[PDB]
Amino acid sequence: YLSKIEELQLIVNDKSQNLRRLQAQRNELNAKVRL
Amino acid sequence: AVDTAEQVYISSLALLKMLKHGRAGVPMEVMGLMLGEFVDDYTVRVIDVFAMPQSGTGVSVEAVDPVFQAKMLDMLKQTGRPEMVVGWYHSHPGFGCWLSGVDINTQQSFEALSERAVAVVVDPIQSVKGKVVIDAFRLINANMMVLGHEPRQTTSNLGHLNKPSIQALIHGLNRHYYSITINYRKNELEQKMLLNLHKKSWMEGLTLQDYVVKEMLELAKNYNKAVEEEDKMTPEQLAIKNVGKQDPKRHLEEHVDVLMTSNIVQCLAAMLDTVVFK
Amino acid sequence: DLYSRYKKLQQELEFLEVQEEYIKDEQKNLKK
Amino acid sequence: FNVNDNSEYVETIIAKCIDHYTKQCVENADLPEGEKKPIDQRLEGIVNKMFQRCLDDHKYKQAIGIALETRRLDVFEKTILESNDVPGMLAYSLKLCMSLMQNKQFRNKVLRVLVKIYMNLEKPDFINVCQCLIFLDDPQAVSDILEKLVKEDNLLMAYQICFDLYESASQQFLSSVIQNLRTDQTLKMIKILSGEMAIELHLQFLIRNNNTDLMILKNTKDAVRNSVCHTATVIANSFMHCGTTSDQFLRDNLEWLARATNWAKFTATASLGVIHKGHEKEALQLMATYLPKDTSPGSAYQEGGGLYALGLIHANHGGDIIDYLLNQLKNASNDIVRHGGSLGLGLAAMGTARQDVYDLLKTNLYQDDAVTGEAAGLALGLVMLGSKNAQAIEDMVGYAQETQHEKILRGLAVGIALVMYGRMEEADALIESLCRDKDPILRRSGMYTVAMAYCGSGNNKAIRRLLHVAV
Amino acid sequence: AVQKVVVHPLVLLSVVDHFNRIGKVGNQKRVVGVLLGSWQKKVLDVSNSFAVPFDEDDKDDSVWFLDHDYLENMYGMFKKVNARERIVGWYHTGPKLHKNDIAINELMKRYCPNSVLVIIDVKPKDLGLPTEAYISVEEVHDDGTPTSKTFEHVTSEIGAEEAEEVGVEHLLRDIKDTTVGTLSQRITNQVHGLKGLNSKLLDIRSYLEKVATGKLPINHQIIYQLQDVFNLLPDVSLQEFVKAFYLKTNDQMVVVYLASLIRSVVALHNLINNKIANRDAEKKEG
Amino acid sequence: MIQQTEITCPKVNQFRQLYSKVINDKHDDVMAKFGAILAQGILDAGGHNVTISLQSRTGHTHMPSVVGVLVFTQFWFWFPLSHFLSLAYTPTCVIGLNKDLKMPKVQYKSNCKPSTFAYPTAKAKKKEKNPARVMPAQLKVLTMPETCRYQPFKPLSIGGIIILKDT
Ligand SMILES: [Zn+2]
Repeated sequence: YLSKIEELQLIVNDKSQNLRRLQAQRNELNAKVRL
Repeated sequence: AVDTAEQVYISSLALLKMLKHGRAGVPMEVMGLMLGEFVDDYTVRVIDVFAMPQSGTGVSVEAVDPVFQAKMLDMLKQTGRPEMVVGWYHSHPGFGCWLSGVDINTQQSFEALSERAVAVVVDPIQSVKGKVVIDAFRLINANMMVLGHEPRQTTSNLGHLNKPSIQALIHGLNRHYYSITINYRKNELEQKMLLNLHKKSWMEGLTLQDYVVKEMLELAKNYNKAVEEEDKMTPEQLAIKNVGKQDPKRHLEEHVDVLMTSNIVQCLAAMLDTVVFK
Repeated sequence: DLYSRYKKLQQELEFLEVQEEYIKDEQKNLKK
Repeated sequence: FNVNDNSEYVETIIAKCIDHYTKQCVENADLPEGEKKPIDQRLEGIVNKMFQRCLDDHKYKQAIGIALETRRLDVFEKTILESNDVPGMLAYSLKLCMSLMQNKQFRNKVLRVLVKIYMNLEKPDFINVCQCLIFLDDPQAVSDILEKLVKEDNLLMAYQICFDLYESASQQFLSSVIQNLRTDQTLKMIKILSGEMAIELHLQFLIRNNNTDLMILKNTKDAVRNSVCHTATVIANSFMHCGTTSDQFLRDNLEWLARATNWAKFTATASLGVIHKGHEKEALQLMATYLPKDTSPGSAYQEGGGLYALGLIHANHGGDIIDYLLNQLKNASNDIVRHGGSLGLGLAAMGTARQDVYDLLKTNLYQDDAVTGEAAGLALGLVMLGSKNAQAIEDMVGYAQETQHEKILRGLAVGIALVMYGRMEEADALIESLCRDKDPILRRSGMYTVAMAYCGSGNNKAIRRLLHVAV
Repeated sequence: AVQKVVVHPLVLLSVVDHFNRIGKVGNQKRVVGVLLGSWQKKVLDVSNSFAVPFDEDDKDDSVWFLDHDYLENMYGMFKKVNARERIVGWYHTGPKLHKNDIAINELMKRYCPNSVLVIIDVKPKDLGLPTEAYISVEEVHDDGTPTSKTFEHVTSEIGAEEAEEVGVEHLLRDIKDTTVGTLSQRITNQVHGLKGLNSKLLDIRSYLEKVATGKLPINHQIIYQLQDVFNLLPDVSLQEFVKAFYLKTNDQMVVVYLASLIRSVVALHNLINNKIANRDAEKKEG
Repeated sequence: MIQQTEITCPKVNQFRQLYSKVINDKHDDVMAKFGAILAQGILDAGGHNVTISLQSRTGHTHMPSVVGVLVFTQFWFWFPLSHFLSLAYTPTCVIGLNKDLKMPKVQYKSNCKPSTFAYPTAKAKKKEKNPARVMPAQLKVLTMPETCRYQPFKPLSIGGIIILKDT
């Protein structure tokens, strides 16, 4: 199984976390420009 | 102990009569008196910067006409309120607005008159929206040279006043002088309606008017392309050996944004035929 | 275990979508 | 269809089938008494058919897996209803569920049904009621297990769970419930529930746990300059000698203490109380020199810091400190004295429901104060911590608008922050009502208020307006 | 008238502070104070003004008082400290006029032959600009009544000055500079379509006021005439603008050309450094 | 860095000599010395005896430490928000007591080596019931005795005041 594959396709969401690391990279961008 | 961190509330008509008074007498220093209300120890407000008559020979303590004190202040008593003076203003247009010898000559008279007697210093030629040119002081006395100077019991508010350490000549005058906190406090009776004046009286004025356009076609296209060839030169020189080559500059400036605002605002102007007309 | 694994990564997933949403308002404010 | 449950096909579509069932159970889980969608008998019969696969599997964490995938006590009761259910694995199943389940709707129901199955366990359990006594916060079950003490007649019986509530419950909870528990073991609860020994043995623990230094206190004792860092010297030796009650730091000065201002006097007789953290009996007779009338201060704080130090001495364990300090604050000259007795008054008066701290404080200030009106809002918040004093929403945030000073609105702001605490879902419309206010005060206090409302939880709600007002 | 006005918001705050001077006491009707002014051209300017005590009982709307001694003494002060300034009229804070205002106006037109009033609102939410100008002159009447002395809506605007917003735009802190290209056009869309055609619906409500009422001055002088200035466009059904769609195609022509060529060059802008810096940051990450 | 030994992280003494570096100047911030000897009182608060925890181990919170920090922040005025950090201090101790007042001489053992007992194997030293202090990083290594007369019946991993029974 029930949650034993839901947890796996839920592990796949760390790829969506990588896009967030690209996002915090974007907030790190231009913060020193405005500084 | 013991002395609390003070504070100068404004009404901003103070600042308006300083910009208008010092703007009117702009090639000359002026001298005046500042009205307000003694609220408590750690705060004091200014609610009225009012006009004071000119001196021609000398900007000094003799600029205060006492029959203009009785007549002016009494006609403020038969204006809506007889409030209390909180100090005095002046100007220094000719330089970077530090405390002249007149100010120390009349400071003991002004603190013989008042408790605080806080200075108001300004150069009327600084800014159009930005600078906070007004400057405020307190001559602490030389008789307290035994005790430590400027107690200011917490010095957390004063440590956060201590951010600029502004005006190194006044810092040369740090002998018995120190600036004070001035907030630009709210006036809920006035701030929102000033936002109505400001915002609604400027967003198309009547908010109905422009909703010029066929000559910014040619002006915009020449302004764009004449920059676009020198924007597109440098990919001749784009290469490898990254540190061995040195010319990094963006070439996209004012060609995204000015063209988006340009063709989108004038294509909605092309939509004003259908938007205005049916 | 299995039960704890999506009991960490779900909360990490909600948090990540939350501040991942915040980044656009950060970079929007930077331009202003 | 249901004849086959061995294929990748069928395990995918029963993974999606009990996906549909578990969204049906989370959907039906928050419905008042009924009005539920039709849970089909196929998709709930394959649930405990897969639990029969968890019994043929024998595994307890798979079975507790599906048993919480239903989000329901039916097969969750069947897991703890299995054979040889070890209360170790069942015991950190509590650590799981307490550590995980978001709502207070049925997390406490799962909790109390596990304290039921531990009442079904052969040993008379006390970790279960030791847990739900402070999570499901029962005032009657603690008196009921006290009836198990009257029946039981041991000395370990009334000791350890009594200690876990005696330090790990609310100040209002145990002091509120103690008359339900006493209205021997009857003498023993008066011994180890009054508050007369733990702070005193910890006072022994700190006078006899002294591992400190004085060389750095020389390396800042040498400092000369007129800063407030000379009161950070007594913040230093006060902090590194909290609760020792030995006075070797007041006695090395004449002028190092005599920078007589608001903060020389107050911290001078305040760090003494920081040293006298604990110190239950010798407050008055050790501070016989330091009564509010036996000092003759600079202005108000060699006398105000004394009752402040008594508040530090009787912090959260008040004896006469409601009425001794309330009558000595009522017999004060002005508002400029009442400070540390007001903060120690509300501090010792948590859950005592003191009335005069609500009464004479708003009408003590009448418009505002300097900082003792901050002490008024904080002290009423302290007696009304997390309480929703609905008279004082009106009389505090129904008050925090017409006066004009930043101090009175700032400490009233932290006061109306302090009245609400640990809500999770009990203030947020009032919080955005504080967001739609003016700039400096109420949006700030709403940040402090939801900061107190969401303590310990990873709620995704205050982070919204938190980042919104933060950037 | 008078061409128009130039009115700084400073004198509007000089109305606001005296509204604070009367809001604490018993406000009978409204504020009436002096409007000083800088009159140079047929255009107007106001840099300053002051106020004066005033009450009025509404039984014959003729018992009402200013202090002309106070007016000319403080006017002697302000004329003394500033030779530029003189009186130009008065003001009132209650946004609707009444019958006494011609007695206020004509009673203070003895000092200067014009005395313009100012409507303001201390709580404005619906108006555009607060400032308003009249002039008390006559068109006699068509029937020629005995001196129909009439206020005339001279056009009005907020004045401006260099370095007067030094306070203001630092105070408000809320301004989003250059919202061209984002949503300012649709702010003006909602407020001009809605807030223009609702005024059109109150003018057609006044047309119904001429239907069931409105015989006072049915006004067959200016209404259909400037409404025929409106009726330069009779935009009836079948729409009759066959001579405007090749015009519309000419209008759409150059702009869609600029979008085609120029936005293709906007693609040519993004693509180069986007690819180069992209794979620099991609395969130079490790 | 409260209670924190150097053997956990080496930045302890790095920041102690950093505090000496900022504390033995004059030309730093005026109240950086205030916060620096303040930071020394924090760094040796109680004598490395007390620490902070906004949360007890049993899942219950610790509201005088929560109130300790949310109180503690606003020191621009009313400085005793700093003074109220004593309310955030916790009794890191182990108490070998059985009835209510008796002293049973209990000296059990700790599995950590003497590399971690030091404040900048066989056992740790305990007393009869001050009671003994416990390192919060050493809750997992303290072990109930096999040779003492009075040994704890209910298990002992958490600190604080705990049970005891004659064996
Ligand atoms: Zn000067």
